[PDB]
Amino acid sequence: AIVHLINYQDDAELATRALPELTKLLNDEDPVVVTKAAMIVNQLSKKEASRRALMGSPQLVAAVVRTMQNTSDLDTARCTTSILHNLSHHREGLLAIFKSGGIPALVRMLSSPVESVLFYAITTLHNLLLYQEGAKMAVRLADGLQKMVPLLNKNNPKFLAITTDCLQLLAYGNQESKLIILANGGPQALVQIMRNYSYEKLLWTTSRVLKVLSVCPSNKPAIVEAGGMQALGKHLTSNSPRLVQNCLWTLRNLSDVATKQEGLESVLKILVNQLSVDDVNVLTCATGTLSNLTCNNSKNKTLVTQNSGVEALIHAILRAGDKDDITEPAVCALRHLTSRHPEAEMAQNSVRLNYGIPAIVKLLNQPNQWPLVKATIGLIRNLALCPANHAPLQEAAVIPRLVQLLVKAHQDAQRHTDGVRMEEIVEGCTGALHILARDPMNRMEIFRLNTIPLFVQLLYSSVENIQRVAAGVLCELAQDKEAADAIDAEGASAPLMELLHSRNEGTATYAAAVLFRISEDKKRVSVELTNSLF
Amino acid sequence: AIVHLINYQDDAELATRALPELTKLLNDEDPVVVTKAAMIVNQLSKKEASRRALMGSPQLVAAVVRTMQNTSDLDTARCTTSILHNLSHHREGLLAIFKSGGIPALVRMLSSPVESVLFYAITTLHNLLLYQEGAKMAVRLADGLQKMVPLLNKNNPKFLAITTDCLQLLAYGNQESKLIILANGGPQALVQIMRNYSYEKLLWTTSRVLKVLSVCPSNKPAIVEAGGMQALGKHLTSNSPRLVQNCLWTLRNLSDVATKQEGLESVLKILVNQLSVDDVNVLTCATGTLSNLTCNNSKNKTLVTQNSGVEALIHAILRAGDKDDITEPAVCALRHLTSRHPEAEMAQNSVRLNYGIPAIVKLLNQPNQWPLVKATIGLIRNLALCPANHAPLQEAAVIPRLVQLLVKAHQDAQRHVAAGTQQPYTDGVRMEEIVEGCTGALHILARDPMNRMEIFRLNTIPLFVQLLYSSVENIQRVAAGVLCELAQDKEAADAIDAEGASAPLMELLHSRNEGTATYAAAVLFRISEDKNPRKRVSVELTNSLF
Amino acid sequence: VTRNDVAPTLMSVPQYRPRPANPDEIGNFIDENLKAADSDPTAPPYDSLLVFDYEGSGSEAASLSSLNSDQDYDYLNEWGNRFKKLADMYGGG
Amino acid sequence: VTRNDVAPTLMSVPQYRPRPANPDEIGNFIDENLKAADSDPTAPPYDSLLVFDYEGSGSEAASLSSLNSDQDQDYDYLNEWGNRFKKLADM
Repeated sequence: AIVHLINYQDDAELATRALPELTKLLNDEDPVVVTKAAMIVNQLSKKEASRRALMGSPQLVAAVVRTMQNTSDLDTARCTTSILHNLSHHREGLLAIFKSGGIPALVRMLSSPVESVLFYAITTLHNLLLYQEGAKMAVRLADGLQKMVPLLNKNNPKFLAITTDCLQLLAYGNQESKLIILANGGPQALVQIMRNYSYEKLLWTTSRVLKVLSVCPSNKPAIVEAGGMQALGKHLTSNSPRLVQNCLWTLRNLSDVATKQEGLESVLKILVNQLSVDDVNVLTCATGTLSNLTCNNSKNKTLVTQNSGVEALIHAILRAGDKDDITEPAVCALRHLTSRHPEAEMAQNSVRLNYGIPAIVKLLNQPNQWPLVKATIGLIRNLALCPANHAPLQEAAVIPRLVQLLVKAHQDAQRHTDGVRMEEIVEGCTGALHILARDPMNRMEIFRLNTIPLFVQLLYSSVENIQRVAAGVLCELAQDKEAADAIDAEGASAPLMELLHSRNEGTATYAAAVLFRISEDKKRVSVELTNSLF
Repeated sequence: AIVHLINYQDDAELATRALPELTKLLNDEDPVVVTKAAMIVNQLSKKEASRRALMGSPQLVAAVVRTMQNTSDLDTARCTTSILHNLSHHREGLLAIFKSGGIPALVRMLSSPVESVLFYAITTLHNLLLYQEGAKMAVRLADGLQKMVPLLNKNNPKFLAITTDCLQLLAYGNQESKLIILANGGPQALVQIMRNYSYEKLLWTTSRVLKVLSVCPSNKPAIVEAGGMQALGKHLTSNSPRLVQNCLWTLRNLSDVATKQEGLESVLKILVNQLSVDDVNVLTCATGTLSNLTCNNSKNKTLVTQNSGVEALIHAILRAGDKDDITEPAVCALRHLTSRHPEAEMAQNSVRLNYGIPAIVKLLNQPNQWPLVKATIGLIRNLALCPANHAPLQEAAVIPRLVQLLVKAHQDAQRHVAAGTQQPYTDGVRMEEIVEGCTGALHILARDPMNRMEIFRLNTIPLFVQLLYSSVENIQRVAAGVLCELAQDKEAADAIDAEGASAPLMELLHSRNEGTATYAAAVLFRISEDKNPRKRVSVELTNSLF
Repeated sequence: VTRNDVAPTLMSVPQYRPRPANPDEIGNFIDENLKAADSDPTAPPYDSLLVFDYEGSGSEAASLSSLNSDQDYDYLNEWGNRFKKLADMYGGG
Repeated sequence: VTRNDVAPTLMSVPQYRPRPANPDEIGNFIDENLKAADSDPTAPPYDSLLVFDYEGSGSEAASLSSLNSDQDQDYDYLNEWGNRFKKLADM
C-alpha cells in the first residue's frame, strides 16, 4: 500500500478524468470493446485511489451494473461481477450499487456454476444485506431466496457461511420470507449442513438461520422431519458456546412438534445434563425443551427419569426460585414424569426422596403466575397418587392452600389469567383433593375446612370433568359417617341420583358410591340403580 | 334330565294346552299382568319339551317380541330377553324371532346397562348372525352395529368374545359396516382388547375383526395410530396358531401405513424370527410385512439388519425358491437393508456371507415375474456398492444376465414405442424402468476392472451412448456414469468416441442433474487424454454462464 | 397387490464443488465432483411398498363358550283370577 | 407464550362391569367399577405444551471469512487495441 500512497492523488485524478471515456466504452454496445472496458475498470477497482473515483460516479456504476445482467461471456460477467464486489467495500459504493439496481443483476448471477462469478456475486449481496438499508425488501423482490437456497449444495464452507447468513438476514422479521425458504427445500438443505460440516462459522451462521426458521408454524415440522432435532442435538456438546445456545434456542422452538420424534436418547441425556450448567439461558432452554419433549411420550418420560432427570429438575427449581421462566417448564416436566409411563411410580417417589415437596408446594403461592399454579396443582395430584406422599404433602399444608384456591376460583366462576381459565382451577384443586382424600388424616382436614357444601354444589356443574372429581372427593369423603351425615344433610342425596345416568361411567360410579355410604346407619337407592332398563 | 324325558310328552302337551292363556295374558293391556306372563313363559322356555311348543306358536313369539321392545320395565325385559335367548338355540326359534321383528327389539335391549339383559340379547343376535340367513343384513338396518361397539368397554371377556364376533360377522365383506365401526371408535376399542386381555377366544375373535378392518384404507391408519402394530405384534408369540396367523395377516395389511410408526423394535424382531418357519403363509406375511416396514425407514432398516434380518431373509429365499409370493417381498426387504442407513455396508456384506448372491442372481432368470426382476436388479446394484461383492457377483455371472435383460428390455421398449402399444404381461413394471435398473447396476459393477472388460467385450458401448439421448434423465445419468467408468481404459475409451458420443455429452453438461453433468465431463475428459496430440473440451466446460 | 415406489425424500442431495476457470484445475474439479455423484442417495433404486388387503375367506367361529349361569309354579295360585286357568293347569291341586 | 393441554395418547380406557340385576351384588359392583374409575388414565391432569418461538435478536454476522494481494498493475495491453483505446492509452 506504500506505492499507491505515493502516486495516490495522481491515480485518483487520472482515473477521474478517464471516467467519461470508460463509461463511454462500457456503454458502447459491442462486447469485444465492452469486455475489454470492464477489464480495465476491473483493474482500476483494485486500487483505492481509483476505486473511490469509480464509486463516486453514478454513471460508471450504472453502466457496469447493466453490462453485468446482460453479457453472457463468463469473462465479462466475471469482470463486471468483481468490480461491484470491490465497490461494495465502501458505503458509498454499496449505495451506488443499490440505486443502480445492482441487486437484481447480482441475483441473476447466482445461476452461474462458476466459483469466481458466484463468490463475487454473493459477497456483494451480503455486503448489501449487512449495511445498505432497503436492500432486504429489495432482494426479496428479486427472488433472491429462490436462487440462494439451491446454492446450499456447493461444497465450499466459506461460501456457505455467507450464503446462510444472507438467508438469515432476509428471513429475520419476515414471515413471508420464511415460507419461501421452506418451498425451496431450505430446512433439509440447512439441516444437511449441520450433519456434514465441521467449519464452526458455517455451523453457527446456519444454526442462526435454523433459529429464525424454527419460529414459523409450518417450518417447525419441516425441520423436525428432516432430522433437525437430532442434527442440532449433536451440536449441543460443541466447544463454541454461541453455537450451543443457537441450537438450544432452536431445539426449544421445535420441541412442541418433536413430541413424537425418533431416537432422541443422546439429546435428552445432554438436555438433562444442561439442567446443571450454570449458564442461565442454557438452563432455561434445556428445562423448556424437556417439558415439551416429555409431553405425552412415555418413552421420553422413562428415559428422562432414567437419567436422574427428576433430581435434575428439582435442583433447577431450587436454583431458580421466583423465576417462572424455569419453574413453570420444570414443574410441567415433573408432572409429565410422574404420570402415564412405566417409571411414573418411580418419579413420584424420587421427587419426595429429593425434597421436592417443600419447593413445589410453595409454588402454589405465586402472584400473577397462574400457569405455574395450574401446573403445580396437576403435579401435586400426580404426587398424591403415591401413598408415601400423602403425609409429606399434608406437611407442606397443601390441603389448606388448595381449598383456598378452590373457594376463590369458585366465586369468580359462579360469578361469570394468562390463558388459564378459573374453571380448570376448580377441577385442578378438586382433582388433587380427590386423590389426597385417599389418606384418612387428609379427609379430616378437608372436612374441617367445611368443603362439603362446596363439593356438593359442584355436582350441579355442567363440566363433566368437574362432576367426576367432585363426586369422587365426596365418594372417598363419605367413607366416614361423620362426614357422610354432613353430605346427606347438605342435600347431596338428590344430585348423585341424577349422576347415575352419566355417560361417563367413571363419575356415574362415584355417584352411586356416595349414595351407598350416606345410607349406612341411616334400600330405595339400590332399587333406583338396579330397576332401570336404561 | 331323565325326569324331563319321562314327562316330555306331558310337558309338551301341557305347554301347547297353555298357549291360548299365555298369549292372551301377554297381550293384556295391564303391564302388571303382561310382565307376570313373561315370567311363566320364561320358565317354560327353560325346557325342551316346552320350548318346542312355544317356538311353534308364532302368535306367542310375536307377543314376546312386541313386549320386548315396548316394555320399559326391567323385570319383564329380563324375561323376554331370556325367552328369545332360549328359542335362538333352535332353527325354528331363530326363524320365528327373525320374522317377528326380533332383531330390532334385541338391538333396543343393547342400550341397557344391565348384565342379564345385555347378555341374553347379545348372544341371541349372535345366533341369528351365525345360523339365521338374512340376519346380517337385518342387523345393519337395525343399526345394531352402532350399539355394539360401545359394548366393547364392558368387562366380561366372554361377553366381548360374542360381541367382537358379531362385529366380524357384520363387518366381513361389508365396506359400509367397517366405516360405521370406525366412526364409533372401533379400532381404538379393539386394539385395546388386544392389549389388555389374554383370553384366547377373545384375542382370536378380536384379531379376526381387525383383520377384516385392515383391508379398509380408512380403518388402517386408525388401527395403526391406536398402536395396532404393537398390540398385534405382542401376539405373534402366542401358542395359538389361529391367533398368530390372524395377527400376521393383519400386520401385513397395515404395514404399508406403518412405515413411520415408532416403537416397533419388538415386533420387527419377532417377525425376523419367524422367517425360520416352514409354514408358507407365515413366511409370506412376515417377509411381506418386513419389506414394507423397511421402506424408507433407516431406523427399522438398521434394526432389522442388526438382528439377523438379512440372514433370515436369504434363508426365507432359499426355501421359497420360485415362490414369488415370498421372494419378491424378501428381495425388496433386502434391497432396503442394503442402502440409505448406517448399517447398509454391514448388510451388503452379510448377504454375500450367507451365500445369497448366487440365489438372488438366479432370480434374474425367473420366467414371468418382472416385479421380482426389477426388485432383484435393484438389489444387485446395492450389493455392487460393496467392493467385496464384485467377485462373487462376477463369479455368479451377473453381468451377462443383466446385459441380457438390458438388451431385451431396450428392444421391447423400442418396439412398443414404434407401435404406440403397451408392453403386455408386465405387472406394472415398465421396460424403461428395467433399462435404467440394468444400466445402473452395471454402472456400479463397472467400478471393478475385471467387470469393465466383461461389459466391454459384450459390445454394450453403442447402446449406452444411445441412452444419452433418452428423455429419462434418470437413464441419462447411469448411461453416462457407466461410460465414465468405462472410459478410464484407453482401448475402451476409443470405442466410446468412435460411436460419436462427444456430441450428446455436450448436452448433458448443461443438465439440471449435476450428477449426470459430472459423469458427462469425466467422459469427454478421459477420451481426449489418451487422444492428446483434449484442450478444446476443457474450454467448453469452463467458458460458460448459467 | 398394489406396487408403489417411494422416493427417499428424507435424503439430502450430494454436494458438488463450484467450477474453476483454469482448464488445469478442471482435472481436479471433475475428479472431485465425481466422488460426490457416486454417493448420491437421491438416485434410484427406490424402496417400494407392497399394499396388502387380505380379508380372509369367511370362516365361522362356532366354539365361543356361553354366558349362561327353581322348579315349582305354585306361585300362580296366589296371582288371582287372571291366572286361575294356568293355576289348575301347572302349579296347584 | 401459548399454552396447550394434550389429551393422553393411546391410554388404556377403564372398562366397567355391566350392572347386576340383584341388590346383593350391587356393593361388589360399585367396588369393582370404583377401581376402574380411580385408575382412569384418560382423566386429567393432561400433559401440556409450551410453544416457544424465540426468533433471536437480529444479531449481525461477526467477521465471516472472505472468499477473496498486491500485484503489479501495468496497462500494456491498451497499446494493442486499435482505434478507440488510444484515448485511454493517452491517459
